[PDB]
Amino acid sequence: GAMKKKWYIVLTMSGYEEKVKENIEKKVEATGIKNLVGRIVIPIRGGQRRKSEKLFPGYVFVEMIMNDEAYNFVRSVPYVMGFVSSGGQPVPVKDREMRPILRLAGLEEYEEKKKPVKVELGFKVGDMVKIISGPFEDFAGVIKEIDPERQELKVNVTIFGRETPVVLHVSEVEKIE
Repeated sequence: GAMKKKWYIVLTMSGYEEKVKENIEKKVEATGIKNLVGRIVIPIRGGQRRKSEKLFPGYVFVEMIMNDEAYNFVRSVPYVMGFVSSGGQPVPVKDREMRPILRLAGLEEYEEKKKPVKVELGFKVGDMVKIISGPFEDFAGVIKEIDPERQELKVNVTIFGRETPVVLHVSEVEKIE
């Protein structure tokens, strides 16, 4: 419903995301349409300690009110290739799926981190590892690479129907078995 605002994924060209975000800010300024567009988020932003460098290339997260004037205004966005969707307009993202984007996007700050325990043994590449610490806490992933000497394990998380490797601390994830 237009009254309620949801978050959709805007399609773009890797490298033009920052431009798309700014284009939207002014696109609504010259049109004074600050009611169709709301807050824009980007999976690229990461913790200051480490930058994911664009978690999803060409993929951007934006919240806006659905409507005929909103679709025609967003679709007309410069540098925008369209929006991810099954039929027409794009579909809203499940809040549970944004949890990791809002937390990393700085949209939500929570604690839940009093379980500083390092996990080791039964750890191997390809093995299945579950996340339990960080912005993706509670996320299941597969061990893609193990970096010894530092206790770090690269895991591939399945987000947006796509697989993507994430850098985390071995003590921040669990290898189930």
